[PDB]
Amino acid sequence: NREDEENNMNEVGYDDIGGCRKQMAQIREMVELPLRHPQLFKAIGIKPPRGVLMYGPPGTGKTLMARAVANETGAFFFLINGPEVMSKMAGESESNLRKAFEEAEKNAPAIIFIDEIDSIAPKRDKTNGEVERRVVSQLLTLMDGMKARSNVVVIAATNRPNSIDPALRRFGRFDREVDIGIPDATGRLEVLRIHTKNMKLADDVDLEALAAETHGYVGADIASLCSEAAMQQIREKMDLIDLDEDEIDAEVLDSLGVTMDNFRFALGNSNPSALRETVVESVNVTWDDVGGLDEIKEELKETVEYPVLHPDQYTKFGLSPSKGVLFYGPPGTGKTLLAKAVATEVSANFISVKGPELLSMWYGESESNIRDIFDKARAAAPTVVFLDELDSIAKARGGSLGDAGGASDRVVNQLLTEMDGMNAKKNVFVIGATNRPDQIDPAILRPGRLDQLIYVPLPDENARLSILNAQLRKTPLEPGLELTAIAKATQGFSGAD
Amino acid sequence: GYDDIGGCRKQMAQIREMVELPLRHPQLFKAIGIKPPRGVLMYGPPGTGKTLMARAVANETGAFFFLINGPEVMSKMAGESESNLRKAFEEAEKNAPAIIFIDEIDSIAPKRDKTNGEVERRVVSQLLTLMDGMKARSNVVVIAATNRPNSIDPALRRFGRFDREVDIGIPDATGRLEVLRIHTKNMKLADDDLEALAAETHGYVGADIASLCSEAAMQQIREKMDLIDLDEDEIDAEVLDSLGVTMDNFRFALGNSNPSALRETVVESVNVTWDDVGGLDEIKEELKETVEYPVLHPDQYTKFGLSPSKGVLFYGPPGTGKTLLAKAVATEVSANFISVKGPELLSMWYGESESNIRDIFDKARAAAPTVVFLDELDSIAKARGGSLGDAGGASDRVVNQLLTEMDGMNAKKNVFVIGATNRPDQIDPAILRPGRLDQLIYVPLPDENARLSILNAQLRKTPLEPGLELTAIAKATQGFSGADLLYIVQRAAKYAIKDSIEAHRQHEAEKEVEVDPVPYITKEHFAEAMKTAKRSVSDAELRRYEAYSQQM
Amino acid sequence: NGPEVMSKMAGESESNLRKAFEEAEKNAPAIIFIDEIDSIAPKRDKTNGEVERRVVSQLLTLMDGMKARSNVVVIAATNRPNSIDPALRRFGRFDREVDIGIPDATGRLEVLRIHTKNMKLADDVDLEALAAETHGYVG
Amino acid sequence: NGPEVMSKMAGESESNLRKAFEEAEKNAPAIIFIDEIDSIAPKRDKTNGEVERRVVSQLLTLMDGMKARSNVVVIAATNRPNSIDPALRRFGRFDREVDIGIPDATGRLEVLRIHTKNMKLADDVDLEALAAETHGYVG
Amino acid sequence: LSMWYGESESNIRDIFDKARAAAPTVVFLDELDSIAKARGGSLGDAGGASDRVVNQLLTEMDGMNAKKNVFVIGATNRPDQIDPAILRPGRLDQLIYVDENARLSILNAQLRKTPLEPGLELTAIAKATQGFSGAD
Amino acid sequence: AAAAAAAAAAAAAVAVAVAVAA
Ligand SMILES: [Mg+2]
Ligand SMILES: [Mg+2]
Ligand SMILES: [Mg+2]
Repeated sequence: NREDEENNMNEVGYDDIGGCRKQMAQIREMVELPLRHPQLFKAIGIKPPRGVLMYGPPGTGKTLMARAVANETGAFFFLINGPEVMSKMAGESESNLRKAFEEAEKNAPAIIFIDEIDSIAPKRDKTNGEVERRVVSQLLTLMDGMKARSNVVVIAATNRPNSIDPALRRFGRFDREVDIGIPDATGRLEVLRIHTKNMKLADDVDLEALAAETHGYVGADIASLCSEAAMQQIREKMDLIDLDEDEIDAEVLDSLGVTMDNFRFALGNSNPSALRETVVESVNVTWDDVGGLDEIKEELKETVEYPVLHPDQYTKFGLSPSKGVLFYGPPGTGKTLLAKAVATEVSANFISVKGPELLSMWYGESESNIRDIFDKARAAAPTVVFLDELDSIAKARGGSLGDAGGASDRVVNQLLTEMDGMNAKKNVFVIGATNRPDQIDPAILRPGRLDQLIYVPLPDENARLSILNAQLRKTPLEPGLELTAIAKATQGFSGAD
Repeated sequence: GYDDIGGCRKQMAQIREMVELPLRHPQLFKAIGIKPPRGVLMYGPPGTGKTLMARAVANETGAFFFLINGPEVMSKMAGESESNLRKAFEEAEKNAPAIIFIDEIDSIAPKRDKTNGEVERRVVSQLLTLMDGMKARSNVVVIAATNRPNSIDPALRRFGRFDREVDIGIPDATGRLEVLRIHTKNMKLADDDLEALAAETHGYVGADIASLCSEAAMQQIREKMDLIDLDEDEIDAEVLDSLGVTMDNFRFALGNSNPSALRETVVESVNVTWDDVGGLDEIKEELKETVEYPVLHPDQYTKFGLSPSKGVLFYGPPGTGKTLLAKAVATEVSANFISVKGPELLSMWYGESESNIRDIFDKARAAAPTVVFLDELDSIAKARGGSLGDAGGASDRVVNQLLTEMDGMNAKKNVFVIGATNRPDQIDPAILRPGRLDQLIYVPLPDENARLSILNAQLRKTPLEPGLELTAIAKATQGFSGADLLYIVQRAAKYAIKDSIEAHRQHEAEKEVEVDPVPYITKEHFAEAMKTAKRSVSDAELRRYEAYSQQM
Repeated sequence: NGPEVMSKMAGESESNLRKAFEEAEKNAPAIIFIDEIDSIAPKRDKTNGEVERRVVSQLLTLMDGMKARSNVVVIAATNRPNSIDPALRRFGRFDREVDIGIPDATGRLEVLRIHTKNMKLADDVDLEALAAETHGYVG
Repeated sequence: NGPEVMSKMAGESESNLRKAFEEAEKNAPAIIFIDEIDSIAPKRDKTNGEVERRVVSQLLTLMDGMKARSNVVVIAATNRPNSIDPALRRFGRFDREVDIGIPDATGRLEVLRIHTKNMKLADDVDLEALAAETHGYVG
Repeated sequence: LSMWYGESESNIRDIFDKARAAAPTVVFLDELDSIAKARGGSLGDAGGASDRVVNQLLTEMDGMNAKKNVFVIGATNRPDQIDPAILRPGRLDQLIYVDENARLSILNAQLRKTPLEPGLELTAIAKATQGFSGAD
Repeated sequence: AAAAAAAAAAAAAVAVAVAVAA
């Protein structure tokens, strides 16, 4: 009884896939048109493509897409996991794959899907073992040779297409390479509508704000957020109800209503899986916690929030925005605290990196790490990246006569090319904080890398008063105390003092 | 068929003679007194059509044919792979004077230097013996197909096993047009010039042309059903008979295609135009003709009698648009383009870095003509001699690899290296010399008229006030750079956006109680943008660059 | 156990993983604990061997894929998460990573009560001073 | 011994440790001695070879895990304790770090008396002066 | 400068073995300074490559008797940075110091297979260019 | 019957040093 009902809802249709409309439609044509209107391909004269490579970051629904197409198409479907083919017996893995292909051809026109090809296409040149190289040769032979393919299409999934043998990335073997990247805000809206239509939500549900405030979640990340929110709501209601292991009344089962408090709390306790490795717990700093710097605070707030909240106006004038900024002044003036505040209130992602943290004793991993970090930053944009004490990592190249092994010069060159090169430069903002601006290379301070040179002078009496109010905002104080005397008496002190 | 293959007329004739003469009239070979060989190799890049030509030779030749492939010979049962190959040869002899074709020999040729298994060594030795055992009167030829020539067992190269090889290289542009035509007869051709398509197609080889054709056909099909609104019910015959792939389809396919060799090293499609690069008119012209002559008039170079220069170095202070010139060239060159950044090539594993340099230059030579842009060449060209022990000589090895691979660019395949450095003082004196990297273009600070041109080129898309005068700005800004002007314009735009958002929130409050109050930028916006405008030019750096230029 | 699966035979480790998962699903609604993942997730990028990346691909397929999980829950333990492949740290594979850090004085008091319940203590001993004076003990 | 368990062949050193521990726990209550752990404890962060991490993880699992030990005791020997993974220097794996430094002059006398009991010397020579002259000579 | 560690001396050893095998021969060592660079100034090195190369060159040139009649030819731009241990007597003692007529001959030899204009004289280029060279 | 086997022995790395002059 339930088996038939379960099967119907079990299949995830094409409607389940969301946010990838263009790529999903393109692959649907490639898979359906030769299996729905083959006649046009006989009339025009040419044959259709019979090879596709799906690539992109993980959790992007590529396996979900494979399940969806398998459920939608009525044609035969063959499933092969990547490492599954090999066996201990000599010369049997290729025999097993050949048997699989022969069975696929024998039964009907079919779609083969090979998952995680990156384990199976090691480029056959850098490996030292021959078993992999002969498996690659066998795959290449089946993709190219007498009767290379007979009314059967092969779909592959990969996470690192650049580690693949170039012959496999050729027309005739894999004709089309689809790049399923991060979904847009609208794409995340459709994904949310997909994931929020099944369970029951309270009337307060408004998905547009959630889609707006999410910045880097892709697919499963969003799903995770939804799950977390629901579980938090269950924890809100599994506490008030007793243990009651025997059974739970309908009144608690009913009127659940995942509130917006659940959604906001779950978004505050979540982060995209990409940044899961780099993020750390962040202390809390209110804007009122930062005394003084009113004009600087407003300038930075507007310069960060405008591209993220008002992109239509930028396209109206058709000009790109400013990205970088560099604060400089005496230490302890409140620069790092201001950076912490920006991390705490601003909605955009925050990547906190220490200055000499990334340097390595090995050869080349400094620039490789810089590239990895910058790839992460541009992947999950909008992002805020804080470079503390640029004079530790950035110097004038070649100034130090004593050889450093060229590491510092190469690092500075990597920074220069990343801040100004063949970059997309969409939504990455570099924030610098150094108290000795003479040691930084003159190229970094150039506009287009760091256009805003902001000096943080010493506070005045009214700014010292503002700071005193900010730091005395919690501790109880004397009603008869007036801080005007403290301001009148402090002249050269700093906020830290 | 035999005529189906094309683009390699010399090689097809060579192989056709080689396969036919010992098979049509072997008696004349005996009369002349020459023993024909038994093994023949073809080697080339992937997708060249080697398998296609081998299949056509198997078809056009009436003699019996047999196909063998590397990865299907070895088997689980001990010693049964060697017996399989042996019985394959016995049947090849017993049936008729046939022709046997072994595909992907590289799988059965691990060079015997990295080969460690005993079964693989045994199979290699068995095949070597069988090949050597092929007497003169065998009257059966074996055809080997290797994708890479370096990973070959040198024992197979000995006389009596494989003496005749053919490097089937990328076809000529005219040959590429011929192959395109071969693809272009079966399909329904629109009324309209494949010669132009081949003259503009540079790196594509064989199957890539087929990919282009298929993509164009798909685009044509894509426009048809959406306009026709064809559904799953049935197809409309009026649509079927009204099918012709037009020129726009080929434009779309070329814009969505890249050579299979460069499929890994594809580049982000960032769009620049020759009017975006304000100023530098003489620089822009000289670069464009220098790139256009070797790629369009090779005969003219022969008539001149002096081969063209290969290397070039753009140098100057930052924010002078050097990378912008690189982007513009990458956008409008009508040739392949590979951008390379300095530190990217380096690798901790010993040797890997030079291996990366070698393979990248291998692709550069493969997709000839190409334009390899090395941004920040200083990171590689660090001057040495007193470094002693630090990096580990690995940097010296990288510099040596680059030097040996930069002077080894023959007249053929015409690969241009674009350099871009901010501080040329640190470059190795070797590389800057002629013969390996000769041309040195200097990007001075823009002139006031050039400054006006740059300013007008940056506000091309920005709606502007009618009564906006930029001559005053030029008269004021004298030592600025293009990046500085970009910063000024962005500050003005941000001020305008702030005013627009203020007006919009005021209007929203009014609603709670034209769309754009500032459809363009205002003079007050420029006034405030220049209140916070500064020059990043370092006068000392200016003096150093002037002194270096005088030294040049 | 973590390195318990690796073998000299080519592919047998992944065969062992397949056998483990199939038995786990064939037997009952189970809970599968995989210990010390730091040795079976070298990011697939810094490593140079072939068998480990193949094992990583097998594991990634097991955690997510066609009918990836049904009445099977996977828990993992590791001492360093930063040296782990990001593809394993996503929802569907490893939804949530729980941290277990340094307990405070009260936490130290419960741990002391746990560890001081079975021996014969003197009457003059107290655990409050011990839990206070103990600072960096991991339990 | 330390370096004799290492195997460049994939997944065989771990098997050697498995067989060693299984035999150790099979026979009787046993004392185990692992000489020169510094060759098998590179701290898992500096070295780039995955085999060292794998053997360290296997050792940690054998020394700590579900039903880890039964009536057996393990002792280690090293010259460079500071170059050891901290997870190996934990209670439950190796709790007592005993030091063995240069013996005193009395120690030299005792060692000499041990050495000179089976041989035959002359009466005139005493070992107290001989022990005093031997200042830093150890073992 | 062989990439293989230690082979940087085996390269010079088997170069001089190939020289002594095909006697007589001429070993034209171009840009001697890059090879010798002297010793002592930079005590350290990437495995002492410099010092090992200079010692290999000295011990594979001083072992040349009247037999095998090899002949080493050197050329340089900077004679300051050559090692005095290699400019010593008994190893390499000759010092050849190296105009308008040579410039005219170089211009006439470079323009051999060139369709030149008949109304053109190269003596003006020879007289105007004084301290130039054949490459430029 | 025969069988295959996988093997991964080692590789070669390069370090970077810092020097002090006078
Ligand atoms: Mg998946
Ligand atoms: Mg601070
Ligand atoms: Mg083929």
